[PDB]
Amino acid sequence: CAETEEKYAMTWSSDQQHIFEMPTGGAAVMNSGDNLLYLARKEQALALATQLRTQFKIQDYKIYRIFPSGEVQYLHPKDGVLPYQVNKGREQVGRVKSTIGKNVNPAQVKFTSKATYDR
Amino acid sequence: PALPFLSKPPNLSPDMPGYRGFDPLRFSDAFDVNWLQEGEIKNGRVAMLACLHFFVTEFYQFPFFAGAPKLAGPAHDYFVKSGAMIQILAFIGFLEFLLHRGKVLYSDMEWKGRKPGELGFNPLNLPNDKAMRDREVNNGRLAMLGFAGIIHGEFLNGKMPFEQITNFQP
Amino acid sequence: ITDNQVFVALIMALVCGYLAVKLAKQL
Amino acid sequence: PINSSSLTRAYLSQLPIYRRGVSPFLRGLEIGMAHGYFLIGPFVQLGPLRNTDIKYLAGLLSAIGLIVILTLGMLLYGAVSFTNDSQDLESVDGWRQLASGFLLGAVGGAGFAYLLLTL
Amino acid sequence: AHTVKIYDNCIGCTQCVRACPLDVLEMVPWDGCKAGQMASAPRTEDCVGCKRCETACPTDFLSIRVYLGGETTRSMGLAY
Amino acid sequence: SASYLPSILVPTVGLILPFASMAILFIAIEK
Amino acid sequence: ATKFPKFSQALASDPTTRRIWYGIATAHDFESHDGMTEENLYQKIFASHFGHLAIIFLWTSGNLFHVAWQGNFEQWVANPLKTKPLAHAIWDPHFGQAALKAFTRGDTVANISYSGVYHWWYTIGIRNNVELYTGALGLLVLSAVFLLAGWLHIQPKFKPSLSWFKNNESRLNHHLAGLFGVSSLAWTGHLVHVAIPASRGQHVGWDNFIMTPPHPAGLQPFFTGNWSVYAQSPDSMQHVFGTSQGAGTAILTFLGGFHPQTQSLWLTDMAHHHLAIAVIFIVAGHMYRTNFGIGHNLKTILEAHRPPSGRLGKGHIGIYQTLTNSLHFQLGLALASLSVVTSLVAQHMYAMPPYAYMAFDYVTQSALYTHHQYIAGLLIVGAFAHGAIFFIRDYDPEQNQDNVLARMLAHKEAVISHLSWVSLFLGFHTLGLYVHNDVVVAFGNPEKQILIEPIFAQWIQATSGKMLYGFQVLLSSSTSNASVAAQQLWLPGWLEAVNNESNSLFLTIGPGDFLVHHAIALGLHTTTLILVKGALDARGSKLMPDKKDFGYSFPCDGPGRGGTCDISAWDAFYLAMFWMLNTIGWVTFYWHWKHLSLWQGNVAQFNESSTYLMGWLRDYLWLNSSPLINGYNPYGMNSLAVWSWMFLFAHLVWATGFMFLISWRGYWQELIETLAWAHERTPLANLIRWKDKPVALSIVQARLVGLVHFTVGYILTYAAFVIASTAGKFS
Ligand code: CLA
Ligand code: CLA
Ligand code: CLA
Ligand SMILES: CC1=C(/C=C/C(C)=C/C=C/C(C)=C/C=C/C=C(C)/C=C/C=C(C)/C=C/C2=C(C)CCCC2(C)C)C(C)(C)CCC1
Ligand SMILES: CC1=C(/C=C/C(C)=C/C=C/C(C)=C/C=C/C=C(C)/C=C/C=C(C)/C=C/C2=C(C)CCCC2(C)C)C(C)(C)CCC1
Ligand code: SF4
Ligand code: SF4
Ligand code: SF4
Repeated sequence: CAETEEKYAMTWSSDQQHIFEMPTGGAAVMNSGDNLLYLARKEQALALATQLRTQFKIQDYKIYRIFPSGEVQYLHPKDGVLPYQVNKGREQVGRVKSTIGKNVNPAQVKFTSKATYDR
Repeated sequence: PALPFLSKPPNLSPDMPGYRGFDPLRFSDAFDVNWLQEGEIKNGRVAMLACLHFFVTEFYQFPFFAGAPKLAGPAHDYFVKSGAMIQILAFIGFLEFLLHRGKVLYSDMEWKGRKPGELGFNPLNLPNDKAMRDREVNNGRLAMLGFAGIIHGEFLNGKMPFEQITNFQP
Repeated sequence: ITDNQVFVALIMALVCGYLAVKLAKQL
Repeated sequence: PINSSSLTRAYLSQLPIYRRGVSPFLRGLEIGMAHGYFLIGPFVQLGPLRNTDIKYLAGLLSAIGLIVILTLGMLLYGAVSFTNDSQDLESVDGWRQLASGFLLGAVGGAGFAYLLLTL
Repeated sequence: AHTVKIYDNCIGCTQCVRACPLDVLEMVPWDGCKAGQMASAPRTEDCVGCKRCETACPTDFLSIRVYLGGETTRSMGLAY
Repeated sequence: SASYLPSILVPTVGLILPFASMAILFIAIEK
Repeated sequence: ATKFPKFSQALASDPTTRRIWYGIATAHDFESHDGMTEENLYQKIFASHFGHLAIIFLWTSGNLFHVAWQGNFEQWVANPLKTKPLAHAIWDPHFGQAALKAFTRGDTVANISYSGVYHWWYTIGIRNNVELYTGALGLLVLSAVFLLAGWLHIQPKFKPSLSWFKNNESRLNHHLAGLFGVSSLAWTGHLVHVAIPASRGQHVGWDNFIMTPPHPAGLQPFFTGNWSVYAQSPDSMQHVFGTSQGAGTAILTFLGGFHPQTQSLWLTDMAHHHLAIAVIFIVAGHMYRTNFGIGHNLKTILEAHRPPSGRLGKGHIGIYQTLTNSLHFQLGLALASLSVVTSLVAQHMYAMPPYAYMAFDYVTQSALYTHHQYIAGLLIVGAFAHGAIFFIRDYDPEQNQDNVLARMLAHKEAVISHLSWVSLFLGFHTLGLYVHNDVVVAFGNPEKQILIEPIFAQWIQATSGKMLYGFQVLLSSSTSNASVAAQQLWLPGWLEAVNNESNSLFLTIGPGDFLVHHAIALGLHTTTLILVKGALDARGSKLMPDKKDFGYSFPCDGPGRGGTCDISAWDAFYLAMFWMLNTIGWVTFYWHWKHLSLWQGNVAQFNESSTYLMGWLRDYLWLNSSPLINGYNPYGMNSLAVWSWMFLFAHLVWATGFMFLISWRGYWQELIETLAWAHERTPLANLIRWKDKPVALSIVQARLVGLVHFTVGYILTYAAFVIASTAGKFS
C-alpha cells in the first residue's frame, strides 16, 4: 500500500477530453488540461503509455516514482527522448565482447562466484 | 570454578542458587539458563511434594474416598477411574493463572524479580531470598532422585515403598 | 516383553536425539 | 466506496480493536469474551462425546484445546510481525497482552458457556 | 535483479525497446553496426524478465539475453 | 509391555510436536 | 545468512513466499551456495552422509523396537504359516468402537507387518524378543556413533582435507575389501555361527558361540585343506526349519535349490555364498596403489584404453579427471549401479526366495518386489538426472578435448533418433497387438488373436533346465556338457526347483510374457529416450544453445521462438518420472497379475486372459479390487478398511497433482491478487497482514509439486492395491 510500497504517479497532459482505459480496468474520465494518476507497478504505467501513445499524441508524460520515504524519480522519458529513438547521452551498460559462442562453460564458473558470460 | 577438568565457563553464573559448577553436556548453552533454573526449582518442589506423598502414605489422613493404602502404582489408575484427577488439573490451572501470569514456556518468561520464585509465597517469612535458596535446591534435587528410587521400587521390586530399609534385600 | 528395556530404549534414543540436535546446529 | 458508509464506519469503529483506548489485556479479554463463549457451541452438539454426559465437558477441553493453539498463533504473529515497541497492539508487549487477554478471556468464555449450559 | 545482457549481434533494429513494456532497454549510438545503434539495459532493477524482448529480437540467435537473476519487489511484478 | 506409552507419545509427538516445531521453525525463519 | 536461506543471499532478499520454497528445495544443493568452495563442500556432504546413515540405523532400530515390543514375533515363530506377522500397535483416538474389533489380534490391535521382516529375522536366527531388544539398542548405539562422526568431522580440525577426499585411488581398496569383502565374510561369521545352528535346532546365542563350534571338528586339523569335511553331511529332506530333526551338520554344502518344506534357499548355500563373494571381493580390494605402491594408478587405467582402431575418439584420456573433479558423474554412476542392483534384488527376491516361509505369505513377497522395483526406477531416474547435472554444471569439453564424452555429445543426435525409433517401434507393436487382440477377442473370437510364443525366453529357460518346453538344450538335456559337468555338484537339487510349478522360479510362459516384455522394453526405451534426451540435450539444443548457462532446472525461455515450455534438463526428469511410474507400473502389474494366477492356481486364468487389455482391466483390476473396495461397507468394515481408505485417499493425491501439472501459474498468480485484495480490503483481518508476500508457486516448483502428488498418489494407490488385493484373496 501507500504506507510501505512504491506508488507510481503517472503525470501527463492532453488537449481534449478523450476516454482512455485504466490498467485497473474500466474507462476513465481523462481530464483535458493536466492530470496525474497514482498506479501500483511500472508495467501498468508504461502499458498506459502504450495505451495512449499508440492511439494519439499524448507526449510530455512521465510517472514520478513515489517511493514511501517521499521523493520522486523520473521513469520512461528519462532524457526528453523517446527510448527507441537515439540520443547521444545514454551510456551503454550490459554488453560483452561477442555472441554466446565465446561464453565460458559453467564448469569453469563452478565453485566461483562469477557468471557464465563474464569475460 | 568447580568441575575439575577446566570444562566450566558455560552460559551459567556462579551466584545463581543451587550452584555447584556442573554442566558437562553444556545444556546451559542454547537453553536459557534462567528458564532451566526455574524448571529445576519447579521440578524440585513438585517432586518434593510428590515424594512427600510417598512419605506420608501411612494410615493418617484417609478421608472417606480412597480406602486403598500404600499402592503407589495403579493408584494413579485408581483415581483416573475414580475421577477428580482431571479436576486437580483444573485447580492447578487455577493456580498457574495467578502464579506465573505469563505462563508460556520459553516465549516471554516472566523475569522481573531476580529469582525463579513467583509472587513471594511466604506467609511465615522468617527467611528472605538468602542462601536458604542454596539449601532449597539440594532439598529438591535429593527429593528428585530418591523419588525415582521410590517408584522404581514399585517397578521391578514392586514390594513396598518403605520396606526396603531395615533388612529387606532381594 | 518387559517395560524397563523400553525406558532404556527411549533413554538411548533421547541421547541420540541430543546428538541429532548437536549435529543439526553446526552444519 | 460503497460498503464504507457511516453506518459501516460507526459499526466497525466501536469494535473491540478499532475503539479508541483500552488496555490490551482487556482489549483481548473482550475478544476472548466473544470467541470463547462462541466455541463451546460446535463441540457440544456435534462433537465426538455428544452422547454421554460429557456433552458439555468435551466442549471445555476441546474448545480450550483450540484456544491455546489460537493464542499460540497470536504469539507467533506478534513474535514475527510487529517488531516495533509503540506500546499499542502493533507492538510486542501490546500484542502479547492482547494474546493473554484472548487466553484468559477465552477460557472465561468457555467456562461461562459451560456453566450457562446448566439451565 | 534479472541481468539483461546485450551481445554484439545487436544490429539496432529497436524491436527490443519497442517490445519491452518497461523501458529497461534504450538505444545507444554505437559505431559498430550499419545503423550505428546498439541497445543497452541500464535499469534492470525494473526488469521483470518476461522475455518479451527475446521474442522480438531478429538477430541470428538472440543478441539480447535475459538471465533470470534475483527476485526483488519490482522484479516479481506483484501489484500490492 | 508398557502399554500406556503410545497414549503419551502418540499425542505429544503427533500433535503438540507439530505445534511447537511450527513455532521453532517459523520463528527460526526470522532468527 | 541474514534470514531463512542462511545459505543464499539471492533468496533472502526475496520478499515473496518463494524464499521459503526455494529455501527448502535448494538447501541440499551444496554446489550453489554463498561461498561454499570445494573443501567446504566435501566437508559438508561427508558429515551429512553420517547424519543420513544414522537416520537409516535409527529406522532399522525402529523396526527392531516395534517388532521387539508391539509385534508377535515369537508367537509367529511358533507357527509361521498360520499367524500373521504383526507390525507396530495402533493408538487411534479416532477408532470409535467398530474399528477396534477389526484390528484385535490377541491383546494387540496392531497392523499386520506386510514387509517380510519376520522372515528375514527368522532366518537370521532371532528366535526371541530379547535378541530384538539387544539389537535395537545395538543400533541406537550405532546411530549415536554415526551422529557422533558427522558432528565430529564437522568439528574444525577433524574436517578432513580434500586430498583425502581425492584419494579416489584407495576408497576402492577399502570399500571392496573392508565394506564389501570383510563384512560379507563377517556375515558368514553370522550364518555359520548363528543361522546354521539355530536353523538346525542348536540355540547358539551369545554364550556358546566360542565353545560350540559349528562343525564338530574344526580349525585345528583344518588349515590342512581337507575342506570337503565342511560339506560332508547336508540337511537332505526330512527337516523343518528351526528344529534339529532330519538335519546333518555340514556348514558350507552347496546343494543348490530350495528347501522342500519352507521353499527358501538353504542357509548352507548362503554361508558358502557370502564366503565365496567375500573372498572374491577381498581379492578385488588389492587392486589399486596407496602409500605402499603395489596396485594400479587409475590414470594408467583410463589412459591405456585408447584403441589403436581409432574409432573411439582419443580414448578415455580425460575421464579420470572428470570423475575426481566431478560429483554428479560419480553420483550418476552410484545411482546407476545401485539401481541395477535393486532391480536385481527385486528380480531375485521372488525368483529365489531367500527367507524361510516366504512364498507362503503371498502379501509380503508381493510388497518387497514392488518396493524394490519402484525404488529401482527412482534410482535409475536419479542416475540420469545427475547425468544431466553433470553435463550442465560439471562438464568441461577442454579437459574433455574430443574425449569419449565429447564423442557422446557429438553423436547424441543418432542416439536420440534411434531411441525414438525403437520406442516408436515397440509402441506400435505392443499397442498394435493389444488393440488387435482386444478388438478380435471383443468380436466373439479369442482364436483370431495374434499370439507370438516368446521362444527366446523359453529357450533360455531350456538352457537352465526347464524341461516343460521341449528344446532339450544345455541343462534341459540331461546328457549335454553342462548337465554332466555339475551332475553331482548343484544340478539335481536345483532342477527340481526349476521344473516345479509351485515356486516362482523360471515361470511357465505364454504370449503374455511376449506382449508384456515388449511393453516393458517400450517403457525402458521411452524413459531412456527422455532421460538420454535431456541429459545429452541437457547442455545445448538447436532451439536454445544457451542452456548450459541457465543451470539445471531453469523454467523456460518464454514464448519466444515458437514457445519454450519445459526445455530444461529438469524436464527429462519431470517427464521420465511419469514414465518411471508407468514402466514400473507395467512391471509390477505384470508380476502381480502373474502371481495372482500362480498363487490362486489358475495359470490359465492369466494365459487366456492377459493377451488383451480387457484381460487386465477385467480379470485383474476389476476383480482383484473387489476385496479392496469392500474394505468398509454400509454394513460394517474389516481389517482392510485402512487400505480401502488409503486407496481412495491416494486417488485424491493423484488428481491434485493434475491441478499443478495441467493448469500452470499465471492463472493463480492473478488469483492470489484477488485473495490479497480481499484480505487487504476486509475489516478485522487487515490487521493480520502477511510478512512474506503471497505469491503463486513458480513453474519449476509447480511442475515439481504436481509430480510429487503424482508419485505419492500413484505409489500409495498401488501399495494399497497390492496389499489389499493379496490380503483380500488370502490371509
Ligand atoms: C575398511 C575401511 C572402510 C570401511 C568399512 C568404510 C565404510 C564406509 N565408508 Mg569409507 N573410506 C575408507 C575406508 C572405509 N570406509 C577410506 C580408507 C577412505 C579414504 C580413502 C574412505 C573414504 C570415504 C568417503 C569419502 C565416504 C566413505 C563412506 C563410507 C560409508 C559408505 C556408506 C554406507 O554405509 O554404505 C553401505 C553399503 C553397503 C553395506 C553395501 C551396499 C551395496 C551392496 C552390494 C548391497 C548390499 C548387500 C546385500 C545384498 C544387502 C544386505 C541387506 C540385508 C537387508 C539383506 C561406509 C560406512 C561414505 C559415507 O557415507 O560416509 C560415512 C563417504 O562419503 N568413505
Ligand atoms: C543419494 C541420492 C541422491 C543425492 C545425494 C541427491 C542430491 C541432490 N539432488 Mg537428487 N535425485 C536423486 C538422488 C539423489 N540426489 C534421485 C534418486 C532422483 C530421482 C528421483 C533425483 C532427482 C533430482 C532432481 C530432479 C534434482 C536433484 C537435485 C539434487 C541436488 C540438490 C537437492 C536439493 O537441494 O533438494 C532439497 C531437498 C528437497 C527438495 C526435499 C525433497 C522433497 C521432495 C521434492 C518431495 C518429497 C515429499 C514427500 C513425498 C511428501 C511426504 C508425504 C507422504 C504422504 C508421502 C543434490 C546434489 C537438484 C539439482 O541438482 O538441481 C539444481 C534437482 O533439480 N535431484
Ligand atoms: C495414453 C497415454 C500415452 C501414450 C499412448 C503415449 C505414447 C507415447 N509417448 Mg508419451 N507421455 C504420456 C502419455 C502417453 N504417451 C504422459 C502422461 C507423459 C508425461 C507428459 C508422456 C511423456 C512422453 C515423453 C516425454 C515422450 C513420450 C513419447 C511417446 C511416444 C513413444 C514412442 C512410441 O511408443 O510410439 C508409438 C506410438 C504410439 C503408441 C501412438 C499411439 C498410436 C495411435 C493411437 C495410432 C495413430 C492414430 C490412430 C490411427 C487414430 C486416428 C485418430 C482419428 C482422429 C483419425 C508414444 C507416442 C516420446 C516420443 O516422442 O517418442 C518418439 C517422448 O519423448 N511421452
Ligand atoms: C446471528 C446474528 C447475529 C450474531 C450473533 C452474535 C453477535 C452473537 C454472539 C454472542 C456472543 C459471542 C456472546 C458473548 C457472551 C459473553 C458475555 C456477554 C459475557 C460473559 C462474561 C464472560 C465470558 C466472563 C468470563 C470470565 C469468567 C467466567 C471467569 C473469570 C474470567 C472471566 C471474567 C473472563 C447478530 C446479532 C449480529 C445479528 C442478528 C443475527
Ligand atoms: C547420463 C549419464 C550416465 C548414465 C547413467 C546410467 C543410468 C547409465 C546406464 C547404465 C545402466 C543402467 C547400466 C546397465 C548396464 C548394462 C549391463 C551390465 C548389461 C549387460 C548384461 C550382461 C553383462 C549380462 C549377461 C550375462 C548373463 C545373462 C549371464 C551370463 C554372464 C553374463 C554376465 C555375461 C553416466 C553416469 C553413465 C555418465 C554420465 C551421464
Ligand atoms: S538486438 Fe534484435 S532487437 Fe535489440 S535492437 Fe538489435 S535487432 Fe532490434
Ligand atoms: S526482460 Fe522482460 S522486460 Fe526486461 S526487456 Fe527483456 S522483455 Fe522487456
Ligand atoms: S508458458 Fe510460461 S513458461 Fe511455458 S513457455 Fe510460455 S512462457 Fe515460457
